Amino acid sequence: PFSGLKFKQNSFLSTVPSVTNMHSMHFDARETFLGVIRKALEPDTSTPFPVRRAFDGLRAEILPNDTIKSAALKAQCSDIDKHPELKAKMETLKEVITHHPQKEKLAEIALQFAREAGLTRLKGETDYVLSNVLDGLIGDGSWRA
Repeated sequence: PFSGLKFKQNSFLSTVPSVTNMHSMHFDARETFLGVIRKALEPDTSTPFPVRRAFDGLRAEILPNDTIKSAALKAQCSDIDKHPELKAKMETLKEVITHHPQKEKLAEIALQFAREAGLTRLKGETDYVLSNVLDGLIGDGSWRA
């Protein structure tokens, strides 16, 4: 579906929080982590225009920066079977994530968020969107156990 999709190397680096930031009482691990992944999914300029436009729309809808929108999506996904369109979009994005050229680094960052900010503390009860992103990075889903 996204033929020719390439990503901008290190596009997410400046968005990765410091361990100190992760320890802040005001730090939102889930929203921040999804924001890091959204930045990592920035298309490389060599990506054909039609593809760039469609992919930007998908990553923005599934990983909104606005927290009110993010919360609204989370609520909808609690009954994901009622939203075929969102389900299709999540599965499509998860598939793209499994082939990310810097997936290894993104998974290490996810594990850092896990250890320093409790990102994966809900284990298998982790919400739909975050679970699919984490499974995209760590295929065996072992982050749950």
